[PDB]
Amino acid sequence: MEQAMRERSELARKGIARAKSVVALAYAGGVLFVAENPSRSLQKISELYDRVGFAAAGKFNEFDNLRRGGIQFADTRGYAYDRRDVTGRQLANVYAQTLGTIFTEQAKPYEVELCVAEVAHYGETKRPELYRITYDGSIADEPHFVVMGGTTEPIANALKESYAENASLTDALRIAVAALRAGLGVASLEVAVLDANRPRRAFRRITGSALQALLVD
Amino acid sequence: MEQAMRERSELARKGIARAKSVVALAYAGGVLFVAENPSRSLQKISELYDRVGFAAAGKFNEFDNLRRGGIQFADTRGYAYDRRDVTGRQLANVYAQTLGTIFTEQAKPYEVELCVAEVAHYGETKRPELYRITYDGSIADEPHFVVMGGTTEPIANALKESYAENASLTDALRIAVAALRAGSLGVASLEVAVLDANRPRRAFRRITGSALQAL
Amino acid sequence: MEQAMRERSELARKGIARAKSVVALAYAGGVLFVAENPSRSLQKISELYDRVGFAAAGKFNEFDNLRRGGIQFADTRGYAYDRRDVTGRQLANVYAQTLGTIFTEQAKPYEVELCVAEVAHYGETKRPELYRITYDGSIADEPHFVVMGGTTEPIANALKESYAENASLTDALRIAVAALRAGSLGVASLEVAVLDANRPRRAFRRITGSALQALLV
Amino acid sequence: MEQAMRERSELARKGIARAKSVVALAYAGGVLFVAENPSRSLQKISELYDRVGFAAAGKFNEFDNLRRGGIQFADTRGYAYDRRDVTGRQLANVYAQTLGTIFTEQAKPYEVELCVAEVAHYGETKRPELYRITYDGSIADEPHFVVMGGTTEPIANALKESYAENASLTDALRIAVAALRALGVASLEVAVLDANRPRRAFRRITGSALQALLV
Amino acid sequence: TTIVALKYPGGVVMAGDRRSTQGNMISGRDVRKVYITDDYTATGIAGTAAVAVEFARLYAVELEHYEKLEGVPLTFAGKINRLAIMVRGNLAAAMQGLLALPLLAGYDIHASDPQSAGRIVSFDAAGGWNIEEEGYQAVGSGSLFAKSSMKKLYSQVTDGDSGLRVAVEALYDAADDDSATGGPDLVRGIFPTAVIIDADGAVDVPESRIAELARAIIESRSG
Amino acid sequence: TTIVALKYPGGVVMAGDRRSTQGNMISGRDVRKVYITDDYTATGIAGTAAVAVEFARLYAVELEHYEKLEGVPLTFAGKINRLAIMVRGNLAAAMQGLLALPLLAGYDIHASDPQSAGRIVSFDAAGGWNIEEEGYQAVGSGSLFAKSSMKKLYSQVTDGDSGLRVAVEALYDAADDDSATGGPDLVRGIFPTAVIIDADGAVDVPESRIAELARAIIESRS
Amino acid sequence: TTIVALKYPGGVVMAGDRRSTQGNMISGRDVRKVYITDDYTATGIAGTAAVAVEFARLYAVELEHYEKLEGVPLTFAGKINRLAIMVRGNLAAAMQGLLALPLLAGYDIHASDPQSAGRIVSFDAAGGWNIEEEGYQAVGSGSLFAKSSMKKLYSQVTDGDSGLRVAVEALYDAADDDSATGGPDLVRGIFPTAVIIDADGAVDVPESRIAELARAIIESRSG
Amino acid sequence: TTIVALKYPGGVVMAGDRRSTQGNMISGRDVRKVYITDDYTATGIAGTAAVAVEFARLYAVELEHYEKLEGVPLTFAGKINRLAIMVRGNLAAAMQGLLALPLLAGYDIHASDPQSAGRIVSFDAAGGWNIEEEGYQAVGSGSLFAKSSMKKLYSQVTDGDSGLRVAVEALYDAADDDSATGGPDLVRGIFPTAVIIDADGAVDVPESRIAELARAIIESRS
Ligand SMILES: Cc1cc(C(=O)N[C@@H](CC(=O)N2CCC[C@@H]2c2ccccc2)C(=O)N[C@@H](C)C(=O)NCc2ccc(F)cc2F)no1
Ligand SMILES: Cc1cc(C(=O)N[C@@H](CC(=O)N2CCC[C@@H]2c2ccccc2)C(=O)N[C@@H](C)C(=O)NCc2ccc(F)cc2F)no1
Ligand SMILES: Cc1cc(C(=O)N[C@@H](CC(=O)N2CCC[C@@H]2c2ccccc2)C(=O)N[C@@H](C)C(=O)NCc2ccc(F)cc2F)no1
Ligand SMILES: Cc1cc(C(=O)N[C@@H](CC(=O)N2CCC[C@@H]2c2ccccc2)C(=O)N[C@@H](C)C(=O)NCc2ccc(F)cc2F)no1
Repeated sequence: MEQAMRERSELARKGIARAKSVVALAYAGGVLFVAENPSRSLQKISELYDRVGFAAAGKFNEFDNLRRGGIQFADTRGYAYDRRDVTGRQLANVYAQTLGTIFTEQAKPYEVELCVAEVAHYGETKRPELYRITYDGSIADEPHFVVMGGTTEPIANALKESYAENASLTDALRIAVAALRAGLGVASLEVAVLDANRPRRAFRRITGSALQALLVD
Repeated sequence: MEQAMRERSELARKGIARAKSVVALAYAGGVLFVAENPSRSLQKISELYDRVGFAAAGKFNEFDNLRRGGIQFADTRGYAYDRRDVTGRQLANVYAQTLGTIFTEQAKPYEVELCVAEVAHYGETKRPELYRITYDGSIADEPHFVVMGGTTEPIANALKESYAENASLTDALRIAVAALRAGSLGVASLEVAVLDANRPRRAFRRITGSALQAL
Repeated sequence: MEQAMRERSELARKGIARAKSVVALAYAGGVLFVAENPSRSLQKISELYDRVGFAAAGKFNEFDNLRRGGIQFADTRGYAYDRRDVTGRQLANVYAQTLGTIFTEQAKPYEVELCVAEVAHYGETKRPELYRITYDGSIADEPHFVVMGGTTEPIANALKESYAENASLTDALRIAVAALRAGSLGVASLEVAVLDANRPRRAFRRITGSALQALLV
Repeated sequence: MEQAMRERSELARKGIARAKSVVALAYAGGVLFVAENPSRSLQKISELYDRVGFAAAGKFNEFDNLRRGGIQFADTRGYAYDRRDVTGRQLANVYAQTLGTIFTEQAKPYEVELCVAEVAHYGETKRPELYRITYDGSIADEPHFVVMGGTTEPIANALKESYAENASLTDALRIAVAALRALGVASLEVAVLDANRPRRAFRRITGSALQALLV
Repeated sequence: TTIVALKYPGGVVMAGDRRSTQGNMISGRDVRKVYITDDYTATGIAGTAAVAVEFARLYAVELEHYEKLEGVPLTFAGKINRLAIMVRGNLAAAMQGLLALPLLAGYDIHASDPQSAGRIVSFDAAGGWNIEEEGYQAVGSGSLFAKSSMKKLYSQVTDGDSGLRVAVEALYDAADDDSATGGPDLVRGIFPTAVIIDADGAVDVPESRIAELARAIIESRSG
Repeated sequence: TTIVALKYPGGVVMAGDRRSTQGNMISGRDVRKVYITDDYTATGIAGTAAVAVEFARLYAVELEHYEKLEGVPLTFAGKINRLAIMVRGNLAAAMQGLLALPLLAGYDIHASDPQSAGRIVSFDAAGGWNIEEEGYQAVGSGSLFAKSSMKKLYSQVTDGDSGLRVAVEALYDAADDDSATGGPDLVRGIFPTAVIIDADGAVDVPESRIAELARAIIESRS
Repeated sequence: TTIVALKYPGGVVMAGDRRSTQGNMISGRDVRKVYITDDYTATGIAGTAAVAVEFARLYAVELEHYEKLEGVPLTFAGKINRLAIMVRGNLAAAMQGLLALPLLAGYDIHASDPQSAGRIVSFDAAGGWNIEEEGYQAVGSGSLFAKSSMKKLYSQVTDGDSGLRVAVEALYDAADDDSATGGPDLVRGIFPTAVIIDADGAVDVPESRIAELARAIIESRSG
Repeated sequence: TTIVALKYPGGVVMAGDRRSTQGNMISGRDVRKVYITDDYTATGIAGTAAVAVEFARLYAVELEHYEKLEGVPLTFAGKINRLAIMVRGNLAAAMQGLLALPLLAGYDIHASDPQSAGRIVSFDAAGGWNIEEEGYQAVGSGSLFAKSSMKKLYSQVTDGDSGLRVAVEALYDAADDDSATGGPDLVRGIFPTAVIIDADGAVDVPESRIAELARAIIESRS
């Protein structure tokens, strides 16, 4: 019993330590996802629902399995009831239950760390919501930022001192690359936002020339 | 066999001891739930049925599963029979059965401790009922209060001293937060709710923000 | 295999010995169930059928499962045939089989000890019947009393030199409370029920509150 | 747990190291698959879809089961939607998922390494795509070449030193056999994803033509 | 068949005739159609005999089963729902000729006002249920006649005796205008059955009392 | 077919005819329709022969099965309930033309008054059962003739012998008015079968006695 | 049956008649066809009584189930969808004669301004649903008469009270032209039931106010 | 119902009426039958309302679903295929009277010629699908009238605005000859709904523009 469970906890823990880092923080325009990612085609930051976005660190196939499952949940519940009934709190809760089941019952625990984030619906005043769900089903909401993967103390520290509420888009990005360096160009990053000012689908990737401008321009 | 049950028992006991504390106690207006909770949206206290409420300590996802199962049970029984046939005793019983089966058969026992409370129906004279269910399905009947999670003994002693029957809401809340303090401090770190026997139908109601601060 | 069964037997024995005690004895008016129980609403004695009663010692959820299963069996048999075809011997037998299976097959044996009792149908003259079923399915036919749970030597002895056939209700209750208090009492900490052979149909009748106090003095 | 998983990992790694080597290179006309294979009729390189090719190293029956499951996936997806909705990135995704499940749950992990490659549709302009999926479901995007099976480091370095973008068919084939030697028609299996074909890009280069390009 | 039920101050009465038919042929003269289903409820069924007997037996067993499993008896509303579900489950069979419709009388020990604690609930083939508020109800091929009789006689019900009398008389009119409802058989001494329920429970009314009531009604109509 | 049963002081008697038809054609002259299903009960069935036989057989096996499993026999109520459940089980087949209705006669060793321990239960196609209070009963295509015969003859019943005679005469009137019921065959020596049940159990009435009663009835009507 | 619902500035009102029939036979005089299905919504059903009551009960249970499970109530659109799915699910029984059509009236606590937060949604046997933007709707055997009545009376709706008056008069016209909808019963003191919903939630209208309005309508039609 | 869709230089337009019926009885006056099913496609359904709404909502969910699972949207061919699969799946219910037919208007971002990137696809109850090459199309109880009207009016389409006008006029002729298609309601101020799709995406045509066009048609025909 105990040795099996802490064996799983160790395997997962170390696996997530080995992998690249992911930052998410709330800014005046919504939520910002910035992850260290060289791939041109494999993505760690994703849209879940209209105003809900998803980020993960760890083993790709496993947090992509979880990502797909989240999209299944969100679209299913959106259809069975209404779109507005799908909430980031719901998705974080279902991720908690699911990773608890995986961790205690799957052949090998998932080496993943998830963040579910929700921004306000168009025209409404609602502070963003950020949820962290770890490999064992533990779940915590945090008000400002979330870090995952790799060595989290240096990045969480850099932000702990450098984070300012309602930062600009370029200020947020700059402090995100800054904090992540403590753990970098366009070819090494994956960047996206939940933009609270988009009418319907808040998720928007920042890539290529546009991202280049956003970094220094 | 016996060593496996000792290992499961210990994993559960340590799990529960490592978590924030929850208190539930009967007062003049019904039942009061007071739990340490630094979150803004994830809840340890809940409504189960018209007059029946729920509080839990331990690993969130596990007592949230159990919470959802209890609400499923309650709504199903109320539908198949009549609302007033749904009783706190029933739900505590079914939690005893469920946690027994989990503890002995689940891949990992549930690191949770549960409390089921019931107040009288509107206009009836009935002493509140407080049941506690532990990780191995053991069930206890308590007439005054229930303490769960973390280091429960100091809190239980502080309550054994400061508690009195039919206290006011304010007295009960302050006594409860005192007991919680003697075991480890304001609105942003507290979840508070009541089973309010003076409500006409749904007794469960939360006390948050401005209303909570003023107590 | 042998050592495993020995471990299950030990677990069951220690569990039952940690629990509070229950006595059931025949008296001039039927059968008497007295069990040490502080709770207001959690019950160790129960009706099974018209003239058949039940009492258990050990872990609550387990002997409650068994109690429910017994009510299921009795009601099904009575419906499939006739009410008078349900006997206490039948339910004792099915409890013996059920606890044999439980003891050898489940993840953990049940830490329970059962008593099934039967009184005569109204107007008929038949000595009460007492059966004991132990955690492993063994079944004893006892003629005067059954003791279960905790340390049964003190209580079984006090009853062995204080029990007489056809005592009164109050006499049998005094005998019972004394024998129980030996191997370890009032209304606030006692559960008392009777199989009253003088009742027309349902013979199970609890003794609670003012009535119990009135029978204790 | 970590011991069982690292014994699985070890069995896979050793099993792959004992097998012949394969190389996939992006060149001016598309993608080039060159593998050491002595057999007359046992293929390690295969077509998957219109513009998507497959190459594998390790135990035959296992990467043939994977080849078949991939063909199944591609044809099913193309029929349920449209042919052009099938892409190399998603065949690689599903290969990663499948090899993860196999690695953690099957009796024995598969001793395989996969490369999925995609060239541009006819007349379109898109740099080829190369994906590597290892025995544990790990997936890697590569812009120039992938090396699979056996002792890879000599081949990888040989390529890092001899690889030129937009190389021709003959030149790229040449540096491919070169890296492999760090080998003639009777012991080589070569095919190309030919971006210049109207629909089905996969074309094998056997016998007369094969040695024809080996001068 | 005719089953009648009605409220009186502090209680409720239910009664039913004794007839059994197979088309026009009389196949039964002493059938029991009103059943004490629990200490505070009686059920009376019309329709196919086999289905009615099974309904009463099954229903009583269900109520007691719950009482023993959960330590407390169902709320009256729960009893109603249970019977409704049992009837609804029999709908296909009922459409194919096995129709049975119950009538429910009870005394609700959890009612607010003890004087109006009586309860009468009617049912239809689909599981519909309706708590009657106008004080009386009937079911069966003679139900309309008994309901009009009782419509004229109900103001005479002021205690248990008058209620029981009105019930028996309604059954008398039922048999008077419905050949499928048996009347009092004075040659064989077979009279309707009746159950009465108050705060002390539900009890069978002795046949001799029904007999006196019947002789009184007869003498009253003859002169 | 006609099956009769009636109570006499301290016991019950059941008797049945011997005919089997396929439409108008006579397919059987010595069929036995009254079976001793246990030491204190006999069952007589009317209807499709195959279903009647299966009923009697399976029913007796069920009663004995219970008795051996539980060390004690079913109460008479239980026996009724099992028979009725068996009849209900056959209702679909019965609606497709395989109809069979039983008639149950027994002595209840658990009855209060041993003089009224006789029991006669009838059944319908849906599994309805009714315990008979008025002393006699019948089943089958001649059951109305026989029941109306026993309405007039029943007062003559003071003991088992008179009960047997009344039963045989009932069957005789039945075959008199119903072509699907067989009367005494004096040419072949085939007569109705009969079982008597009292506190000593259920036993087959010997053919000689029924033959005598039959002949008496015959010559009495000339 | 006739159920009506209409929007008034600040909320919505629903009203239902009390009659129950079996062919031409009046089987019920006190039925309650309008249920408070949650704090801000009422549901009124026409059709087979058992199916309608089942619908109200199960729909209320479903809403509250979601609410307790997720900590927050469904959006009004979600409520619509669940009800529609229920109807669509009963379509087959509906074609076998067990037909029930609901009418939904609610208050959307998430609407922009609270004076127009009222919602009236109608349904058909196939599960189709329609948010009525013309202020009023009715369902049942008397819904045509009630709708053509409100078409003329709706300009008089200026608050909750006038809304209730127009609802009761629509029901009165329905009972005037449809024998399956029951009018006010002044002898027995039985009147339609009504719910009113505003920002403070859903509330049952007290019988006495309905009776007042009814008598005013009657004494107006008569002179 | 009538739904129309026509191609203009660089885009497509779709429009539908607002009428709901239960036989002869008008049960709806403001039904929205044209839905923006994704950033580059709109679907308009005729038939049973419950089915039509189900189709629009579910189909939209399915397209966006694929997009989020796969990081890229379906090819237009894939969208056609999914809609046809849905329609075929409803074929039995349609046989039982739950019939609903879609019309699809799209702009293919992957087409070569940006001027001829407009797409119009009609469907039948079996799930058959057909890409219209001749410029316009319609579906519903008035589709024949609208199509014959567009046959004569199509040569006037030279930009988005003239195409919108032609669409509204086709709906006007449909309403003119078909009582199940609703015309402009000047009393209530309710007009057909319209969606317009070009390279910048699909957007709702504001009601005011359709009101103006309808009034121009009305005045013209007076
Ligand atoms: C199918 C099918 C239906 C029938 C059928 O109509 N069967 C008759 C009943 C009948 O002939 N027999 C003869 C033997 C046992 C059975 C009986 C059971 C119980 C009591 C008295 C007799 C019936 O169902 N008749 C109906 C019309 C009837 O009279 N019903 C009155 C009634 C109401 C409630 C109740 F509990 C019992 C009743 F008999 N037969 O096959
Ligand atoms: C379908 C179908 C119906 C029949 C059918 O009507 N089959 C006849 C019976 C018949 O022709 N044969 C010939 C060979 C065996 C069988 C038989 C069985 C037992 C005894 C004597 C003969 C019947 O069932 N007739 C009915 C009307 C009948 O006579 N029933 C009397 C009866 C009652 C109880 C009993 F136990 C046996 C009986 F024969 N056959 O297939
Ligand atoms: C099949 C089938 C149909 C019927 C049938 O006609 N069943 C009738 C109802 C009926 O006679 N009874 C008598 C006792 C219980 C039941 C009742 C239930 C509730 C309330 C009052 C009575 C019906 O459904 N009639 C329809 C035409 C009707 O009147 N419907 C009005 C109505 C609407 C909504 C609602 F909630 C309750 C209602 F009664 N029975 O079997
Ligand atoms: C079975 C069955 C069929 C019908 C039926 O004919 N149901 C009608 C619709 C109807 O009366 N009601 C009233 C309450 C909700 C529902 C509605 C839904 C949506 C909009 C307005 C109303 C229909 O389907 N009529 C058809 C002939 C129709 O008008 N179809 C036009 C239409 C097309 C596409 C679309 F999305 C919506 C539409 F209304 N009812 O049960």
